[PDB]
Amino acid sequence: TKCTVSHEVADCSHLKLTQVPDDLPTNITVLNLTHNQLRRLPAANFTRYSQLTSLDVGFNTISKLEPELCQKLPMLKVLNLQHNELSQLSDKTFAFCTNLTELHLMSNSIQKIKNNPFVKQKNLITLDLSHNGLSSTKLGTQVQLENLQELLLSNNKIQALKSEELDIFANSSLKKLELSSNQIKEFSPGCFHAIGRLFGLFLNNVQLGPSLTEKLCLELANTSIRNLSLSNSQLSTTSNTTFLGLKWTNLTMLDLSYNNLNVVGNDSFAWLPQLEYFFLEYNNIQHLFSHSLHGLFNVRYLNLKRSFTKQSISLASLPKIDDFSFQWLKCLEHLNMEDNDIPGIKSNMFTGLINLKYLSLSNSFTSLRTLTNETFVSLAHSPLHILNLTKNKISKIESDAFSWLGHLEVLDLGLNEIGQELTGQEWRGLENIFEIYLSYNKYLQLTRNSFALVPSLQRLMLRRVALKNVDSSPSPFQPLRNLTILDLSNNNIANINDDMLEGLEKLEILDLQHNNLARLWKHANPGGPIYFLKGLSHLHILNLESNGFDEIPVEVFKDLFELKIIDLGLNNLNTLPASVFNNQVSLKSLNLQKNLITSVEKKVFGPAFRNLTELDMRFNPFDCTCESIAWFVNWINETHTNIPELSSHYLCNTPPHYHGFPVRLFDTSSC
Ligand SMILES: *[C@@H]1O[C@H](CO)[C@@H](O[C@@H]2O[C@H](CO)[C@@H](O[C@@H]3O[C@H](CO[C@@H]4O[C@H](CO)[C@@H](O)[C@H](O)[C@@H]4O)[C@@H](O)[C@H](O[C@H]4O[C@H](CO)[C@@H](O)[C@H](O)[C@@H]4O)[C@@H]3O)[C@H](O)[C@H]2NC(C)=O)[C@H](O)[C@H]1NC(C)=O
Ligand SMILES: *[C@@H]1O[C@H](CO)[C@@H](O[C@@H]2O[C@H](CO)[C@@H](O[C@@H]3O[C@H](CO)[C@@H](O)[C@H](O)[C@@H]3O)[C@H](O)[C@H]2NC(C)=O)[C@H](O)[C@H]1NC(C)=O
Ligand SMILES: *[C@@H]1O[C@H](CO[C@@H]2O[C@@H](C)[C@@H](O)[C@@H](O)[C@@H]2O)[C@@H](O[C@@H]2O[C@H](CO)[C@@H](O)[C@H](O)[C@H]2NC(C)=O)[C@H](O)[C@H]1NC(C)=O
Ligand SMILES: *[C@@H]1O[C@H](CO)[C@@H](O[C@@H]2O[C@H](CO)[C@@H](O)[C@H](O)[C@H]2NC(C)=O)[C@H](O)[C@H]1NC(C)=O
Ligand SMILES: *[C@@H]1O[C@H](CO)[C@@H](O[C@@H]2O[C@H](CO)[C@@H](O)[C@H](O)[C@H]2NC(C)=O)[C@H](O)[C@H]1NC(C)=O
Ligand SMILES: *[C@@H]1O[C@H](CO)[C@@H](O[C@@H]2O[C@H](CO)[C@@H](O)[C@H](O)[C@H]2NC(C)=O)[C@H](O)[C@H]1NC(C)=O
Ligand SMILES: *[C@@H]1O[C@H](CO)[C@@H](O[C@@H]2O[C@H](CO)[C@@H](O)[C@H](O)[C@H]2NC(C)=O)[C@H](O)[C@H]1NC(C)=O
Ligand SMILES: *[C@@H]1O[C@H](CO)[C@@H](O[C@@H]2O[C@H](CO)[C@@H](O)[C@H](O)[C@H]2NC(C)=O)[C@H](O)[C@H]1NC(C)=O
Ligand SMILES: *[C@@H]1O[C@H](CO)[C@@H](O[C@H]2O[C@H](CO)[C@@H](O)[C@H](O)[C@H]2NC(C)=O)[C@H](O)[C@H]1NC(C)=O
Ligand SMILES: *[C@@H]1O[C@H](CO)[C@@H](O)[C@H](O)[C@H]1NC(C)=O
Ligand SMILES: OC[C@H]1O[C@H](O)[C@H](O)[C@@H](O)[C@@H]1O
Ligand SMILES: OC[C@H]1O[C@H](O)[C@H](O)[C@@H](O)[C@@H]1O
Repeated sequence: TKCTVSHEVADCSHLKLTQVPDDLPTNITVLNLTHNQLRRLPAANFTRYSQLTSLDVGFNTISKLEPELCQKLPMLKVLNLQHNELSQLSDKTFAFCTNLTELHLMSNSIQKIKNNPFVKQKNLITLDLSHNGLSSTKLGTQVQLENLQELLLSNNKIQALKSEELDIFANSSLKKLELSSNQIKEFSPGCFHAIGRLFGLFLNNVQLGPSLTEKLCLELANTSIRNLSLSNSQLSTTSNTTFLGLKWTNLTMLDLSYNNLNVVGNDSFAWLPQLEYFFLEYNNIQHLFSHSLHGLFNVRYLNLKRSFTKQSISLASLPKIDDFSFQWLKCLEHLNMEDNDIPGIKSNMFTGLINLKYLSLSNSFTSLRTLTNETFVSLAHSPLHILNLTKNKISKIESDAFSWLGHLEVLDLGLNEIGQELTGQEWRGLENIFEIYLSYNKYLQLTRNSFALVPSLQRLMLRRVALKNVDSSPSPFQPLRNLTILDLSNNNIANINDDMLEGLEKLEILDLQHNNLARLWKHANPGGPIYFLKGLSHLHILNLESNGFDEIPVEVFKDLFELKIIDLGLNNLNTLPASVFNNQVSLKSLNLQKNLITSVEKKVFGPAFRNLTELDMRFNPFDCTCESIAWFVNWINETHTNIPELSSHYLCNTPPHYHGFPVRLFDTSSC
């Protein structure tokens, strides 16, 4: 309806305005007039807004700009005129706007720049002239814009770069020269040396090719260039001559992504000894040779996601990676090889990578069915900490498969098709292991020695793996004294022994939802009820949802003094014994939704309700009498505990007089 002012910032966006407001407070610093129907900006209308530092008039229909406007606003730093109809500029236009740091002129249908319109902009940092119809980089006839750091000229009609067109930047230090989506066909000799210092050049979506890229790099020789981006530039092949001009530079970043790059010739990057970050993702490399990556001894990061050619099904055009292809990268720490069709891991695939700490091989192979005692031999001399092996259709893990990985901390084997018995010999050599993910696999059968060789383990995830023999004596988890997180959810488990978690005093998170443990907590269970939560003094989060519980023994939560969150929703509970929650002095969240609860009495819920933050007891068949709900309604009226959907989803069932009536509106005066 009108403008909203908050902390001297006026938001007048999307209000269909044809005139500039005259009733706004005289102390505003920022004025946002975006997405309106303004045709002009007269000086007289801005006389009362002399404190402005920022003016955003983007997405309007302004064609002329009055020079006197900048004299009325002496503190103006940011001016945004994007998406307007300001096609013609003159020397008078920005002549009085001396304190500007940012000037945005995108999508204004500017086709020609005459004379010197930016000569008075001595403090300008960013100039954005993108999405116009310019056919040249010439913006003046004399040395100006000395403090400029960013020049954006993307999506224009520039066909050639000359030195006498960029010579006005002779005293400038450009961190960014954005020339993307311009169909440049010639780089005239000396064109980049016309700028004082050039640090970054962007030529994405520019059809260059091998021959023109070679000429471009010759023009970059002896410049200050650190970053070069040539993404989607149709670089089909590379040779030992393509980047030769870059020998006379200290380039640290190169991006060659999305180029449909098929052949990478020997010694292609021998001229880049200072390169640190290399992006090669989304290409079509058919065969990587042993000398393709020669000379890249300083690279710390390499992205090879979807870099190799796809499977042809018929022609058998599978990608090939020669042995020793990574031996040159002595400083490589992070390697991403995700989503490829590589056949397997050869004996010398990763040899020479003496500084590798992170390696992701997620969905990297066609099928890596079996992990043998030799599969990872080439990583023996790498200080590898993280290994991701998801989505590879792995079926079997044999003995001593990870013996070469003595420094490994995180091992992700989730989302595969593993179906075997875990003997325990699979984990030999993993002396520094912190976490193992084994979730979403075919089947895993445990024994008493399954995790004996890894007593350092702190986190174990075994979700949806059709887990068998967890009821072994002694427990498969017994040697894991330092365990903090255990996920045994979605396994349809029916039997567990008393001592399953004995000695695990440091356990903090236990997930047991979607199993069949109901019988174990019924009083008539042969041998008595199973007290599997005994001694878990540091337990903070416990999930017991969807187990079909209809009985809870009085002493099961006895030792849980530190418990903060308990989830017992989606069960069939009604009658709960007195003092079942008596030792829960740290409870902050209680969930008992979609159960069969009729009575909510003090002798049960009193200690649990004391200092709660959240409560969820929605969708229960509440009994609306005095002996069943009086205390609960009295608690609801005076508590600060957040109870979501209280008015709508907390209804009475029995007696038929109160059927469908909210429990919040009950009368306690009769009790
Ligand atoms: C091994 O390598 C694989 C492959 O790279 C990694 O897999 C990625 O794992 C992460 C984490 O599990 C995945 O991200 C999660 O994606 C979920 C997808 O659902 C999205 O929902 C939103 C709407 O909310 C939509 O906008 C999206 O389009 C998706 O449909 C997403 O639900 C989830 O959100 C999480 O947000 C925060 C985390 O910031 C959590 O607190 C919250 O609970 C919630 O779970 C994640 O973003 C990712 O999709 C996986 N990538 C692929 C391609 O599979 C493994 O993680 C790697 N292993 C390790 C240990 O690093
Ligand atoms: C870039 O790679 C090319 C390979 O395609 C290199 O060119 C090849 O250079 C070798 C010498 O190092 C040439 O071999 C020599 O040929 C002469 C004449 O026949 C012979 O007398 C020598 O005994 C030797 O065999 C080879 O012919 C040549 N290949 C070509 C271009 O035909 C080139 O040197 C590399 N450039 C650099 C140094 O980056
Ligand atoms: C089990 O853990 C103890 C204690 O580890 C410390 O606390 C953890 C929560 C985590 O923060 C670790 O980084 C801490 O070191 C380990 O005992 C320590 O062992 C190391 C090496 O021998 C050494 O610092 C001390 O001897 C111990 N320090 C303490 C806290 O007593 C123990 O080694 C772990 N069990 C394993 C890995 O088998
Ligand atoms: C700047 O403010 C002036 C008011 O001083 C606006 O001019 C008036 O515009 C209305 C509506 O078009 C006319 O009815 C008046 O005759 C104009 N002058 C008078 C007497 O106030 C002007 O439109 C404003 N500029 C914009 C477009 O923001
Ligand atoms: C910015 O303008 C606002 C609005 O005029 C000023 O806030 C007013 O401050 C006086 C105190 O002298 C109050 O009596 C008014 O009620 C305030 N107006 C409202 C409703 O916001 C503010 O002082 C000016 N400068 C700032 C932000 O310090
Ligand atoms: C690449 O970086 C090196 C520095 O490691 C630059 O060489 C130095 O340049 C400064 C200033 O010109 C001299 O004072 C040093 O003596 C040079 N160090 C030596 C001996 O190499 C080199 O100029 C940079 N390359 C480019 C083209 O800028
Ligand atoms: C040159 O390119 C590098 C790319 O490595 C830029 O540095 C990254 O900048 C992004 C900003 O989005 C950060 O998220 C990364 O963490 C940076 N990488 C690292 C580790 O430095 C850099 O900004 C570019 N320009 C410069 C400073 O030369
Ligand atoms: C890239 O250079 C390597 C040199 O390391 C070439 O590999 C040689 O291939 C021939 C047969 O084609 C063998 O006889 C040599 O033994 C190989 N060299 C060694 C010692 O590895 C490779 O052919 C070149 N790739 C191409 C074809 O461009
Ligand atoms: C937990 O919740 C209780 C119940 O509201 C808090 O009650 C005590 O502190 C209140 C605020 O300081 C006092 O107004 C109450 O009188 C007092 N209750 C009594 C008599 O014990 C309690 O502070 C919360 N946290 C604590 C300290 O356990
Ligand atoms: C550019 O820098 C040179 C060297 O410091 C200086 O002599 C010259 O005056 C500068 N150009 C101008 C006028 O900005
Ligand atoms: O979603 C978090 C985790 O879920 C499973 O454990 C996956 O195997 C793992 O890769 C993922 O990071
Ligand atoms: O199972 C025998 C005993 O196990 C635990 O100590 C229970 O807290 C206790 O009530 C029970 O009698």
